Amino acid sequence: AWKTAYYAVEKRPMFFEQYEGGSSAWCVKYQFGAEDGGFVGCCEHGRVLRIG
Amino acid sequence: AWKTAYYAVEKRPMFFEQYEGGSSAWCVKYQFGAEDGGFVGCCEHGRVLRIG
Amino acid sequence: MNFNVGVDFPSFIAWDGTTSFPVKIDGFNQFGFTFKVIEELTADVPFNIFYHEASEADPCVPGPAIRVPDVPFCDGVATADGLATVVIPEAVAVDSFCAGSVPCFNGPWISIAPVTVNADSAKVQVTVTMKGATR
Amino acid sequence: MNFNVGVDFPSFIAWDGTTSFPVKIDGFNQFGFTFKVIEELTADVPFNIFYHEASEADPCVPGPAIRVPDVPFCDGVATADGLATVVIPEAVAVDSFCAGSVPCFNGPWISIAPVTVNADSAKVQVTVTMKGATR
Amino acid sequence: MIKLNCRPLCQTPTASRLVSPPCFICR
Repeated sequence: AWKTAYYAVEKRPMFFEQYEGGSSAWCVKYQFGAEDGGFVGCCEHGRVLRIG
Repeated sequence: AWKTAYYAVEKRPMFFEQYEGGSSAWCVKYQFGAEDGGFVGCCEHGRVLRIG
Repeated sequence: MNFNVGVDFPSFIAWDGTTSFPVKIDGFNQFGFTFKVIEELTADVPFNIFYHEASEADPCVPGPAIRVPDVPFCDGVATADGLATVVIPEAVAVDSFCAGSVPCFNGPWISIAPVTVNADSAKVQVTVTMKGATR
Repeated sequence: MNFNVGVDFPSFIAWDGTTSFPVKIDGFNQFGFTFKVIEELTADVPFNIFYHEASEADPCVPGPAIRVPDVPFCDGVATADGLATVVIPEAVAVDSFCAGSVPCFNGPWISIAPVTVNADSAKVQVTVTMKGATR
Repeated sequence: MIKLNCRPLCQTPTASRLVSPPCFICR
C-alpha cells in the first residue's frame, strides 16, 4: 500500500545561476541544484518476492 | 594639556561590502575596513607619576 | 519535573581510556561528541576519527575502520593530509567538558581512537550523543 | 547537516564495567540514564543509585555516598526496603538500549554501581545524559 | 580540525583580600 508505505517530500525545484567568480572574459560557467528527499512509513504494509 | 600634547587624525570612516569573487551560489563573503592615525605633539606638555 | 531524557537523546560510550567501541549512527539523523578529562594531563592528546561499512557477511556487525575524509568549510583552512582529527590541549581544566562534531555523516557507524596509546591517553573519556530517531 | 549536539545535551560516563564515576548534576535541571550491553548475560544484574553532596574540605569534591530514597508514584507498589534500584532483565539483546531516570534530585551529585561485582556485571555500560543548563 | 566548545562546571570565584592605606609614617 504505497500511500502509507513510503513518502516522498518535495522542498524546492531546480534552478540555474551564472558563476561570476569563474566567468572570465573568455570562459563561462553555470551552476544548478535542487533539494528533495524521502523516507519510509509503515514497514508492515509491503512485501517483496525473490527467487529462492 | 592634551589638546596640544596629543593629536588624533581620521581619514575615512568604516564601510561594508560583499565580495563577488567568493560569493558562489552556496556561500557568501563580506569585507570591511577603515583608516585612522595619530601622533604625539608637544612632548613637554605632559607629566607622569610613578612609584619609586 | 524530571524527565526520561534517554528516551529521546540517548548516549553511548566511545572511548573509555582502554578500548574503543563502534557507535551506530545509522538509526539517528544527528549526533555529536563530548570530551571530558579525569586527571591532569602531561602532553596534548590527538584523536583519529573513523567510520565503518557493514560487513559483507552480516549486516549487524561493522567492517574494518576507515579514516574520515576532511572537508573545508565555507572558506579557509584545510588539513595537511586531508583527514579529520581532534586535539585536546593542556589548558583544559579537570572540571569541564568539550564538544564537537564532524560536518559529514559518511558510513553508518562511527568510531574514535587516539593517535598513540600512552599514559596521557587513558586520562580522557569520550561519549557520543544522538539527537533524532528515524526508525 | 548535523549539529554539535553535545553543546546542549552532554553525556558523561557513569559505569564503564570496572569502576563507578560520580557525576555532577548541579547545573542541569533534568537528567537520565542509558543502559547497553556488550555480551550475552547469564542472569539479571541489579544496580544501586547513590547521591553525594559537597565535601567539607572543598565545595567542589563529592562526599561519601548516600543511598537514594524511594518515592511511591500516584498509586502503586513501593520497594520492600524503601530504596530505589534498577534491575536489568536477562532477555536484553545486545543491539538495544534501555532508558530510565529517578523522580527526585536529592544531592547535587549522583552515582551508580552494581550490587555485586563479578564477571556478569562487567557486561553492562551506563551513561548519564543532561538537559537544560541553568548557568 | 574540529573546533571544540568549552565551559567549566564551577561557579566559585575565590575571595580576594582588600587592602587599604596603612597608618601614616613620617618620612
